Amino acid sequence: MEEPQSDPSVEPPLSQETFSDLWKLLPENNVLSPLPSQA
Amino acid sequence: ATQSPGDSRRLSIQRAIQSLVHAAQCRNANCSLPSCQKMKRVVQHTKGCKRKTNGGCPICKQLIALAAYHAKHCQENKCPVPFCLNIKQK
Repeated sequence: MEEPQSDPSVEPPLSQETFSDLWKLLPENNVLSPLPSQA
Repeated sequence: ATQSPGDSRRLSIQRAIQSLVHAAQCRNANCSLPSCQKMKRVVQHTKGCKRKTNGGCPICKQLIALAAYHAKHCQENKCPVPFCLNIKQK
């Protein structure tokens, strides 16, 4: 509304739109803690 | 001509899906797709945390939603996908 126009829907795709969050929003050094034959 | 960010967003999740669906289905461990290893890192981590699995992490919150769209379209309970089981099995 300031001038650029609606930004919530207009997010310049950087190719890593989702990826970005995937590995960069890790609460802490990913945990590999394997689970016992659950499946 | 419809192509737009909306399509980029759809393509964004498609790539994430390609790795999430593949990484969540190809539990090889030695996956040769850097995207997979990194996604496993994400999935393998997602469960490692119980608070995160509840949506605590934007990663889980967003992944759960992404999973929601996929688990919805997929009328079949894939099986390896944790969330699908949590939504379709429960």
